[PDB]
Amino acid sequence: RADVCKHDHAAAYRAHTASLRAKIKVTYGTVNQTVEAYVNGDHAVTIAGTKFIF
Amino acid sequence: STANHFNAYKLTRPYVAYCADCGMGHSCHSPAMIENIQADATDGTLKIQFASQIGLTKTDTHDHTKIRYAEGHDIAEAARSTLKVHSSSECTVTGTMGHFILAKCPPGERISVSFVDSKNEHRTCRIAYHHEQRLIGRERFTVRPHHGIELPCTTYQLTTAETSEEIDMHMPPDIPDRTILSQQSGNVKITVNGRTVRYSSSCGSQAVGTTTTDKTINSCTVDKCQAYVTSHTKWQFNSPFVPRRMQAERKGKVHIPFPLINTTCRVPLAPEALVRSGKREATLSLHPIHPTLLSYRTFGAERVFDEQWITAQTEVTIPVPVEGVEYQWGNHKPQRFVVA
Amino acid sequence: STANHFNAYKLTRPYVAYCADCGMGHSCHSPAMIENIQADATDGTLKIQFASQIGLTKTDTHDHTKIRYAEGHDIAEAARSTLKVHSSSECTVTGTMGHFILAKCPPGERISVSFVDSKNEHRTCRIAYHHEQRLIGRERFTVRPHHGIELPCTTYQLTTAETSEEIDMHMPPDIPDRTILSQQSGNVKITVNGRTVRYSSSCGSQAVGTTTTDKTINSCTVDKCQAYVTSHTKWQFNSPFVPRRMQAERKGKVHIPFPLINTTCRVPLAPEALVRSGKREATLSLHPIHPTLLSYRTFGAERVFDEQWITAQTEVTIPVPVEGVEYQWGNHKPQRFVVA
Repeated sequence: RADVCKHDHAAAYRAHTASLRAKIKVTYGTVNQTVEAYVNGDHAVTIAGTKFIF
Repeated sequence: STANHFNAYKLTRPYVAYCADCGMGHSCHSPAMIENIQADATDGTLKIQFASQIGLTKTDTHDHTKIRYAEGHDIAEAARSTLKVHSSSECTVTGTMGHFILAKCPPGERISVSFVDSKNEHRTCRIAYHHEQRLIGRERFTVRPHHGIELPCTTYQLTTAETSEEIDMHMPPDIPDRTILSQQSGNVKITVNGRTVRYSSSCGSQAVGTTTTDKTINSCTVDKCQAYVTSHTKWQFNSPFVPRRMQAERKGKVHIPFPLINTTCRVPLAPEALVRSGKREATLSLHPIHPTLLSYRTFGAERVFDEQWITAQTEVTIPVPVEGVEYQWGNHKPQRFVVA
Repeated sequence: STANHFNAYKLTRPYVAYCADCGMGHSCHSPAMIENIQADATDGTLKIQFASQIGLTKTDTHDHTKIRYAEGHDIAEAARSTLKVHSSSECTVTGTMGHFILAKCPPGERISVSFVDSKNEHRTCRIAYHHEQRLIGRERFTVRPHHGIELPCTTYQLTTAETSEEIDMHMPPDIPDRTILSQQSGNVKITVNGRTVRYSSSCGSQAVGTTTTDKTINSCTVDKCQAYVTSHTKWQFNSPFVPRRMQAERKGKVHIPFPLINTTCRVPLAPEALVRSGKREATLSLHPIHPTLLSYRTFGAERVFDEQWITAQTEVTIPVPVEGVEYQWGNHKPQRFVVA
């Protein structure tokens, strides 16, 4: 192997399934915050009076 | 390694080698054989293996008056400015460590390496080495000064080492010759020698013996004197031309100095832009620079998007869909727009 | 001449040269003229014709140190280290004898001879020559080093001469001028000096009479007088600056140094190929080396004999018919296959 292989390699990642992660600024009425969740449907964005599910 | 480099210099004495192209027609046992051209860097400073001791000391003194290498007598010693990297011209010497010399050279496919401090009219060799400046970004030049470039760069290490990885030098061998001793066919003279000379005759116990001891030899061969090559407290790296006169394969380690670190890069930004915005399509009129790999990639659907090394003062119709383009016409953020 | 080269040197004295290419716009009678170049070489040593006695001492000694040359007075010589050849860079000095000097220059637009002892940091000139090495072989690189192949190449002779080709060491010359005399306004005064002296006055003995010494002529106006300098007992060939209005057309003997012999060349063999054989068609994938020609030629009554600049990592479908083909791509014997 080359000595710069640990210095620099090349990645060949076979693909698995992926997950889109999002962040919604919410003006939840007079609340105005930001929530950032993995968007798979299991995370509950515990808003102030909010249980959002993106 | 490279820290207290006298020990790595002082394990083995340096050794010379029979290069093939060494001065316009010759292959000879120079101390300026390029052992290899090690250029593992985005920064583009070649760390080429010198045939002599890279910063070799004649007493193991790592001082710039002593660039000691393989001579006939053990030190091919010279002035440490006496080297010359000839890529297309005098490439800048950046440092000498162990058995390798690191430095920046001019652009090219063939690099010569010379030493003249005791060097044989500037004893030099010339190998091929495709030193082409494959720099990052669209731009194509070596000019930092208008500070716009902040990119990653694979920089060669500029300091001496501590230990990064050992090239193995040990086991002082020989490689085949015919010219060791002297004799008139029953009157043999064997003296002290600059290499470890085995004592060979055509008959009798003369076959070997790497001593520098005086002896008369009878009852043997007139050309049959095999003054052999060997070593004692020496050894080359791998012996590329370099005959392998060892019985067992072994050596000690040495670090090629300046292990490369992740450095920065100052690549120049290009001229800015022209955006003629008509109907459904934009025209990017750019003036020339040093030449730039400009990319107009349409963001949206199945991506109609192109990119080309543009190299003039020209204009390109970046198609302006409802999705929009990504006009990286140079080294900025490539941000496109909507229809209007 | 070549062996006692001092004989051919001592026959004819060296000359000065009215070279127009002499230092970035000016050009005059410098010693850095170049009479012609010698390109009989697959190896390509430019055999420049030097105006001086480059390779002869100023005392007519065989002085490899003394790079002799000509001023107005005969010995305008320096050390031989002052000779420099710059084509696109400092080319390899090859050999010097008197007026002949061969050497291996790089690629370049004009070869530049430079004498630097009095010619202030290489007083010299750059004559326009296309120094392009037309390399033989299917490949095209300047690589001796690995054992690739031997090729027959007509190389220049690199030894000392005896005689092969007579340079006309003759033509005792003339030249133009205006300045050979002196005179204090009615006393025309000539001295011993470096011009073979004719007088040309409005009238008098500095209008006819010998010029190798001091002569005073009373009652001489300064616009009348003029000292003339011709050549004698030797000369350069046809006087390329050299306005040779000498009346006696006559030649002498000189030998060109090292006429060419059939030498060799270390031909670079490339990586071979990758075969993929289809339905009556073949696809040879070539990985790239330093750039060469690859020629696909059919087997039979005329198959599609085409060449190609093999200059990248690519693939070519040499269509191997039932009659077959010949796949010449590099330095191999080009025998292609048949349908299978």
